Amino acid sequence: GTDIERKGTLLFTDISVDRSTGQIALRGQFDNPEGVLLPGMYVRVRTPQGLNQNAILVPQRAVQRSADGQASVMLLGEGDTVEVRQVTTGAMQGSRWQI
Amino acid sequence: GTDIERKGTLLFTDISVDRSTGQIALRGQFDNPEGVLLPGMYVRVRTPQGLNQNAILVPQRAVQRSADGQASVMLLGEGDTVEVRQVTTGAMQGSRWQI
Amino acid sequence: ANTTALADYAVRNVNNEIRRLPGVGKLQFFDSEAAMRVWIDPQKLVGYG
Amino acid sequence: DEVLGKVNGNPKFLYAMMEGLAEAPQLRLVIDREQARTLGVSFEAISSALSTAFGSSVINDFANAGRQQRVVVQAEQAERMTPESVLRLHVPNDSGSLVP
Repeated sequence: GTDIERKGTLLFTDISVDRSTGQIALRGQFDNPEGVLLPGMYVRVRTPQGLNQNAILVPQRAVQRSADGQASVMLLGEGDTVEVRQVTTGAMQGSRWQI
Repeated sequence: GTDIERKGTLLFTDISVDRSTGQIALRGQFDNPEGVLLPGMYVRVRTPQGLNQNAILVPQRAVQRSADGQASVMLLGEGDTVEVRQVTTGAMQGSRWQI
Repeated sequence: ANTTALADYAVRNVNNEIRRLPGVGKLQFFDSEAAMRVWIDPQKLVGYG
Repeated sequence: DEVLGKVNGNPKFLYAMMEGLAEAPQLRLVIDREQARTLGVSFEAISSALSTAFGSSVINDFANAGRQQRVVVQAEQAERMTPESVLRLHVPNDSGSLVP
């Protein structure tokens, strides 16, 4: 609900899994010089899930989705023909899907 | 949800039945050198229910059931005569009845 | 060939027009229209209590 | 059987058959109501679990491209193909624990 962003470093990753929900806890450290971040506030932490050196990004508008959920892109085949080729959709960045 | 498979040995079989669930608890030991198996994680254990040295498996489409629920099979007797032999079905593996 | 998607298209675009036509009394559909299928795994539910 | 033997054995008819399905095997579930109640299991829980797992339960409606269509909940294909899958189901008790 606000435009307040803070950079931080990952301190700890838990080894035990929460029995009631099945998710692991992680703790990061964030500098709070202005006192803006108050204890108990609900926050959403964007954490990097790894770097792939050979990824392909295609704008979201260029990917159609059929009724089965199998997404497709249209390619310029030989002779400038439109080909509907099925692709597997990965991550979402801005307005460009990861293929 | 993963393909991670680990071999282990059954250590302990409880003699007391849980009153709330009517189930017995068992404890096995599994090697975890990489630390992949985390505490609290819900896992499925395939445990052998014994070895049947003379297990006879017949196609399910070969077993008939009468009005009393008794199972029978048609056998090719002497002189290419069809005989009716009553059988008892065990467990089901795929499309085949254990007799 | 996804008979499900084709059947959904037929229901949305074809069956209603035909049923509106004069003279048609009943349209018996030899398939089923789309729906939201939830295939639950009971063992996962057991594991999560 | 008497009629169809006198008739199917009678050459007056090309064929004579049960317009209808012949009797089929059924898997009766004997439920110890006393044992289930002692473990804190209501009959409602068993009925709801069995119905939703095998008979498929229509919960409510959802808007698919402007049309109201059912949402149907059913057990996964691999988890309902054998009679042992019936016995592998669990239901909750009064204390919140799951009983197979």
